[PDB]
Amino acid sequence: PQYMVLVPSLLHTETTEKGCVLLSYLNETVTVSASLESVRGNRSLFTDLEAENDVLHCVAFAVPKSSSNEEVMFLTVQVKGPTQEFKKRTTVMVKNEDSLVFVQTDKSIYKPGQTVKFRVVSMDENFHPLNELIPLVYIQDPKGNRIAQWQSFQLEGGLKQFSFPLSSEPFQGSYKVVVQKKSGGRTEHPFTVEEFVLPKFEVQVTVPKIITILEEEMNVSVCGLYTYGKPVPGHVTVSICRKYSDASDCHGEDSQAFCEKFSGQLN
Amino acid sequence: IYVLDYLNETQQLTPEIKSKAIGYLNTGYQRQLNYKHYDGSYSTFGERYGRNQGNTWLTAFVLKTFAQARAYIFIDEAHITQALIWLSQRQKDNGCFRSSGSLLNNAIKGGVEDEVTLSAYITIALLEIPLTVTHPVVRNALFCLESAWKTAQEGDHGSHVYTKALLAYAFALAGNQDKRKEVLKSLNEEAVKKDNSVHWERPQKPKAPVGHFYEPQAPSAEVEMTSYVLLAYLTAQPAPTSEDLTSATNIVKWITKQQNAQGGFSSTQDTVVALHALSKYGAATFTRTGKAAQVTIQSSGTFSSKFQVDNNNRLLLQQVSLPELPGEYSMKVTGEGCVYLQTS
Amino acid sequence: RTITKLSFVKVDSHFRQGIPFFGQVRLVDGKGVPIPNKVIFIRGNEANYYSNATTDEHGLVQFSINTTNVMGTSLTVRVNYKDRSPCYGYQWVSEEHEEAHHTAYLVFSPSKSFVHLEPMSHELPCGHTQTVQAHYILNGGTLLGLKKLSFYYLIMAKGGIVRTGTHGLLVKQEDMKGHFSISIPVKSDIAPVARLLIYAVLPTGDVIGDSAKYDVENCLANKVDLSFSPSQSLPASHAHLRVTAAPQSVCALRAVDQSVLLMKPDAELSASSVYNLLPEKDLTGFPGPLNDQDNEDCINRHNVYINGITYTPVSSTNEKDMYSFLEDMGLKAFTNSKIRKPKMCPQLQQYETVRKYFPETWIWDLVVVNSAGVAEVGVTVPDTITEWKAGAFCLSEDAGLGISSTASLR
Amino acid sequence: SNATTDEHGLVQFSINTTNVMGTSLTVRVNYKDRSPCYGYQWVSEEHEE
Amino acid sequence: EDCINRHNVYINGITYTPVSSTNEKDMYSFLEDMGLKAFTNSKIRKPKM
Ligand SMILES: *[C@@H]1O[C@H](CO)[C@@H](O[C@@H]2O[C@H](CO)[C@@H](O[C@@H]3O[C@H](CO[C@H]4O[C@H](CO)[C@@H](O)[C@H](O)[C@@H]4O)[C@@H](O)[C@H](O)[C@@H]3O)[C@H](O)[C@H]2NC(C)=O)[C@H](O)[C@H]1NC(C)=O
Ligand SMILES: *[C@@H]1O[C@H](CO)[C@@H](O[C@@H]2O[C@H](CO)[C@@H](O[C@@H]3O[C@H](CO)[C@@H](O)[C@H](O)[C@@H]3O)[C@H](O)[C@H]2NC(C)=O)[C@H](O)[C@H]1NC(C)=O
Ligand SMILES: *[C@@H]1O[C@H](CO)[C@@H](O[C@@H]2O[C@H](CO)[C@@H](O[C@@H]3O[C@H](CO)[C@@H](O)[C@H](O)[C@@H]3O)[C@H](O)[C@H]2NC(C)=O)[C@H](O)[C@H]1NC(C)=O
Ligand SMILES: *[C@@H]1O[C@H](CO)[C@@H](O)[C@H](O)[C@H]1NC(C)=O
Ligand SMILES: *[C@@H]1O[C@H](CO)[C@@H](O)[C@H](O)[C@H]1NC(C)=O
Ligand SMILES: *[C@@H]1O[C@H](CO)[C@@H](O)[C@H](O)[C@H]1NC(C)=O
Repeated sequence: PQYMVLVPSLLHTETTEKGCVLLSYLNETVTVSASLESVRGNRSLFTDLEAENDVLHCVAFAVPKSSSNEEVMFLTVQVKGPTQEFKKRTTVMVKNEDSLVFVQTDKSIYKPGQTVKFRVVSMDENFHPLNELIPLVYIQDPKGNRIAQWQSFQLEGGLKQFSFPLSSEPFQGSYKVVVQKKSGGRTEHPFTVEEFVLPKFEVQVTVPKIITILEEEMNVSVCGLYTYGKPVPGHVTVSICRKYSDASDCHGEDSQAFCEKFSGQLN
Repeated sequence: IYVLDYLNETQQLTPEIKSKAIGYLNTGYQRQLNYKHYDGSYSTFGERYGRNQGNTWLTAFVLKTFAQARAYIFIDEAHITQALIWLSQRQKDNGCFRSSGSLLNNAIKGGVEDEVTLSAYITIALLEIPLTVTHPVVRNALFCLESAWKTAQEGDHGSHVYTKALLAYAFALAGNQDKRKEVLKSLNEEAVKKDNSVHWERPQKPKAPVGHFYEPQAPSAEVEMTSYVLLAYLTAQPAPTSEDLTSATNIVKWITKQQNAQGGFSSTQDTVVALHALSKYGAATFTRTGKAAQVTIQSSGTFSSKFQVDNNNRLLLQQVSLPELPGEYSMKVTGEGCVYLQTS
Repeated sequence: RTITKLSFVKVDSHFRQGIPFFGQVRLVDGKGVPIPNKVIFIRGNEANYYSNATTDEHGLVQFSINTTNVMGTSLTVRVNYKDRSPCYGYQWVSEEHEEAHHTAYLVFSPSKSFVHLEPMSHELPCGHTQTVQAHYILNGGTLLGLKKLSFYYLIMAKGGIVRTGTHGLLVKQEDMKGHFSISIPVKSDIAPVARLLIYAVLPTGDVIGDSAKYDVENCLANKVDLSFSPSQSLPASHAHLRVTAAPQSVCALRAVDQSVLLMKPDAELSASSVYNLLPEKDLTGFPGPLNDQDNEDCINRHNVYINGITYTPVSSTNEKDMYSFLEDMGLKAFTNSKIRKPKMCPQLQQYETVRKYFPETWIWDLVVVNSAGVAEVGVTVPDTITEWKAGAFCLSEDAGLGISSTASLR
Repeated sequence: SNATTDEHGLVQFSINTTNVMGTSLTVRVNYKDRSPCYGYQWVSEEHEE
Repeated sequence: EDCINRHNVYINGITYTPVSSTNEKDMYSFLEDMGLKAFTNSKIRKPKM
């Protein structure tokens, strides 16, 4: 009595999930049904496969979203033997496959004073487009509130683009946008909003994040340019310091075990 | 929770025992979580014992009572979710699983450790489904249940009451109408009824040798099984026959006589399931505005009797005798709410 | 705190006894400066195949062990001394080198055979394959056997299976080897962890598999990329970015600067992004609210019960059998045979720097490609001294998703 | 095995030891408890073990 | 002192028994139940690790 039905237990409703059952060494007959006949048998996904020897015929019974959370409809699987009923207990795992979505953006960081412009996507288990509506979507203001909205929008080719404004003084920082589905799949993407200056100086050290015990020569490489093409003919020093010992500054100097000064004229 | 429902169903309750029972429930729930698993599962110990695996009959009980306890007050859905799916994965290819033996007490589970009645506990406890869903896990419990039934009924002995009675109530809350009927009808043949009631018993002279004190290694599980005998009959999503109600009040006369002055019964399983059987017997027979059950006898010898039963004349025994040698006294019952009569 | 941080290059996830796996380990340290060929002492322990070697230039070196051991094989190498010898009595004291502390466990093969497979676990040419190679065996040669056995190769695709492909060849009654021809193509339509699987279609009732997997790095179904009018000075407004995809596909025109993105580069912005932005990809074996089961079998007699050469209660093991090799990919199945180990039921006795540039918008819009490729005009924003990009994207059901990942115009 | 007394009570019972190492034997006409009146502190009869 | 002491018994099979001792009878034990003593280099004294 040889038979083995490789049943993948992970689910994506009404989308491709191929399946085949194993047999070799011909017996009387085996045509097992990996069924889903219920407690009363009303609802099932009865795609029985015959079983013949030393081959495999894989079939994709793709199956629905059932009730509130994913219900398999009272699963049962009977081994189809002609003069045998060798049959006992085993189930399946269960979830509902939304049409899966995301966001891309121009930026997250934005300058108040201009507008915003943004797009959305939705696909399936597989990675091909999908034209299906939404219940709603709305740009979030950080105070537990909603600032933009286009209710029940639908895609054109699996996509859509809007362009929303932004006041020249909002609350500063991350500004969320989320889509939620008729199940409620939340897909979240911010846009940072900060009026940080354009600082009119740059200096950028290179220096060991990792200097370790036995080392011969450290070449801390330092050149930052205030506009990326305009440095000074000048001088620079830098507080390479041996540090990191929690100090009350009782010395009057900070926690340096050493502060070394390998300063040089900027070429 | 079962006595909370039982007291509320009777209608002689109080919102004070209720609210202090909210307190009971929150604290007790939380302390169940003191001993559960980090994955979702449930053992006796849990925290500070990270590496472990929960318990099967235990977790069946906890999902059951999570069902009913949510059924009274608020729970969070993730608990029933993760536990229902725990029992769902407790599933390799085919077999009817057994206890992952880690008990501290063989009596808290009144059963006799066979996967037969364990699995049947799974199918009932996972079909009784109050207001949530019971998706995958429970039907394959019915499947193994049919399997063990084939093994048993193809034989003639499974203690002759216990396993097949659990088959009865399992098929009943499943509704395998011909199949529940076959097994409970075999039980009806295998009768151990009382002089004033009905009840069932394991061999009582068991084939294997027995011990000394309370027959150890064997809870004797009468009020749990006989409840699980009682429980098959009341089940039908519109209604069973009134034969079910007759035998129910028979076996429940036996229930209440088998109770003792403290509370509950000789375990926790029997107590829970007795109280729930009784409660939903009531939930069938009890409704608020339905308190209007009118009555007559009709005997042709100008000797009959009219009666009435309500919510506030709700239970006076009417001790009444008859002059005729034969009893040819034709009943009649109209109105609302069920009644218990006992003639002899 | 530590010095000389070694590695584990291509070592066995786990192994089996009837074949020597090859250990491989590398090193990096300090300036990225493992010596070419500084010697080590390769700790053969309990198999006792101590066989010193040294690195290559990469850190790498290959090395194996002998075969004849219980599951409890402990394996490692050291490169420098062992214990904390110098100036070490203060409790404000520690000094370490890295431990090559590898372990594993052993097939439970009362099936007595298995397959031993080799990796892809590194960078990858896509739209390709290679002659896949493992090592087969057979036991007692074959006890009675057959003329042939089927070896049809399962591949756990997207939490299930997608492809179809078969193998199998003769059985010689009483002689074994370890060679097997197979190959599978790398396309798409796949959870991007490549979970191969293969076994003997056995008549006596057992299966041989494991977590024996590969990689699926960034490669695509639908392709698209670009071509533009050149980097030019101030007034070069009339320009192009000709981009090319499937015949019928809505696609994007996000022609952009890239400095304010050099501040925050493409962190969640990639094809590996759109891969792993999927949910619930491969929830495998025993997920969160998921567990093992009490197989009704039990090895219970009323005492400790080990035969052979020892008094031992049933020797509490912790190793790897085949029911868990059904778990380690993600699928269920059904099987009458003996695949799981004999664990019993217990008895009665025993139980940041902020680097921003000017913000104004340059290009953002959508067109649809044709059978010949649209040549959309990028239009210049002068007074902008920088390197540029077009973070486009295209999509259609006749071709599937696609993306122009990388391009540059200064 | 079930057996009985010869005139001496001898029983030539033989158990095939196709089993394992650490045994724990047993011989009774009764069970693993002082069948009448065991846990009373005031009853003082026993079946020989 | 004659000892075959592996780190563990090396039972590659059903289980990984570590160094797993026993109490089986010996002929050392036949002779000391008997009582007397003897001299050989054969295999009598079990190979206790
Ligand atoms: C990895 O471990 C292996 C096993 O230990 C090493 O294999 C050894 O390789 C050597 C060289 O091929 C073999 O030849 C031996 O060499 C030693 C060297 O001794 C030297 O010093 C003595 C001092 O008296 C001097 O007399 C010799 O002439 C040498 O200059 C000889 O002592 C041996 O007699 C023999 O010729 C060994 O057979 C082999 N095993 C041994 C003994 O280690 C292998 O070298 C290691 N990997 C490396 C780093 O090569
Ligand atoms: C247990 O306690 C509850 C206390 O609420 C008892 O009363 C039950 O309360 C519910 C509240 O919804 C009643 O539902 C009713 O439905 C009708 C028709 O929609 C509506 O007009 C009423 O305003 C009310 O919402 C329910 O009838 C009532 N009895 C039940 C639930 O059977 C309850 O009697 C006690 N018994 C139990 C449930 O154990
Ligand atoms: C550990 O690895 C070695 C290989 O380095 C394995 O030894 C090999 O074992 C096979 C099978 O016994 C040898 O083949 C035959 O050996 C006999 C010895 O008398 C010879 O007469 C035959 O003509 C044939 O060669 C093989 O020679 C041997 N390796 C060598 C020296 O080439 C060994 O099996 C591995 N682990 C263990 C201990 O099993
Ligand atoms: C094949 O398997 C079936 C089902 O268990 C069994 O009844 C039969 O004896 C086996 N042998 C043949 C050749 O039918
Ligand atoms: C199964 O349940 C559905 C629920 O709508 C019902 O319509 C149907 O009649 C039931 N069974 C059948 C197919 O009769
Ligand atoms: C144990 O099994 C053997 C098998 O040949 C049998 O002969 C013997 O009677 C059995 N037990 C004994 C020793 O009586």
